[PDB]
Amino acid sequence: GFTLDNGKYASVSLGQGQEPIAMDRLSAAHKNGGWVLLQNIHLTIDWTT
Amino acid sequence: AEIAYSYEYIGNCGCLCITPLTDRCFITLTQAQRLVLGGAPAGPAGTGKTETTKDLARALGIQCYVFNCSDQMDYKAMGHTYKGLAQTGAWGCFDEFNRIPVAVLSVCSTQYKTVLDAIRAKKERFTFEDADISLKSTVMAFIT
Amino acid sequence: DACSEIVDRAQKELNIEKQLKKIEDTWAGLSLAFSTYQDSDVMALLVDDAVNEALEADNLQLQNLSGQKYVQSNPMFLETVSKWQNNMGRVSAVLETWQNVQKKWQNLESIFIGSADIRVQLPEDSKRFDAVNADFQELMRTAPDITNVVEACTLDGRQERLENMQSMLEQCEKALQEYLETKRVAFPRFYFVSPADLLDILSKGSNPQLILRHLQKCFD
Repeated sequence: GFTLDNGKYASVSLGQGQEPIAMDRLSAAHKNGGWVLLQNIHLTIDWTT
Repeated sequence: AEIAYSYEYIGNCGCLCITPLTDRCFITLTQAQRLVLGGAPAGPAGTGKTETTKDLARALGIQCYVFNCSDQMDYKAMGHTYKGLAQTGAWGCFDEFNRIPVAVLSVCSTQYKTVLDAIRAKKERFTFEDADISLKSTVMAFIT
Repeated sequence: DACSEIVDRAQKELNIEKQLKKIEDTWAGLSLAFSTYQDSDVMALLVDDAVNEALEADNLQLQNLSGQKYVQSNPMFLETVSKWQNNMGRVSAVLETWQNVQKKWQNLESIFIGSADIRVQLPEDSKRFDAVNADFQELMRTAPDITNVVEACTLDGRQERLENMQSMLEQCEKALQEYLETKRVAFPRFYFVSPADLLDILSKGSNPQLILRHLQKCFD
């Protein structure tokens, strides 16, 4: 696929403290399908707790 | 490397134990200052780690901005060392850098990559705690 | 027969009625408190701990009542649910707006005391903050008159009251910061120097004696 449900790349990396967009993309994409990438989730602690 | 002067006072002490340690430190600082990023001249105590940087800054007319670490450099100290170094064109040399806290260091290190991703395009301003204002370009950081 | 079932209807409604009783014990009225602000010479209104915690408590109670079959099939619970929903919604909102304007007013009141030429190069902030000072001070004097949880929340129809105080407080503050950043960008020193002493030196830009101790952090 190629679109944002099949073949998606609408993917955000984890910055400093500025990704509540994470659960946002979750809430949208999981109910709608997709190929969502999240980068740099190890330097982040508490959201990843 | 070659550089001009910036008019700082000296007069109560001179060349403090200038050693090939100290010399090679200067060498690294200067050649890095061709490509200013900051340095890690790791120095223990009794070995001359950071007071040399005060004198070297005075030599280049700079009031050196040291966090002389014994229990210091909390979140706010990393938070404002940017504007602090910028006002003077100061140098951030870290007397026992291994005594700087850590969660501060993670947050301000992400902020650092923002700052220097801005700077090393060779521009006017620098982006820290999401604040981006021009400065006088003499700011370094030295891990001793 | 179904005498068992009528015993069930009675006991099932017993606890629901009794929990309605106690949520009304809470929010049919509850005393409030304050906090004395003496730069404004009048007490700021905050009892936030107990009222917030019981707010989430009775919110969950509204959820419990919402999780009844009785609440709609005997729609006397549901009116209680809706009225308390509006109760705590409005009370919480006006409380938080009250407190945000309260603090920002306390700040800009310690600040916008007429103190220097900055306030008169931008007298708009002076006049506007004095206007909201009269407004929200009228409020801050009427506020402790009523100290009761779900109607001390209503003094002035305070929604847009606290709104214009919010907007014009922040307008004053943002004009101040625009002036400060202009002074900084025109002159890269003071970029370190803290905004308090920065405004002190801006006032003293015709009096170096206060600046004397700051000149060290001003310069190399």
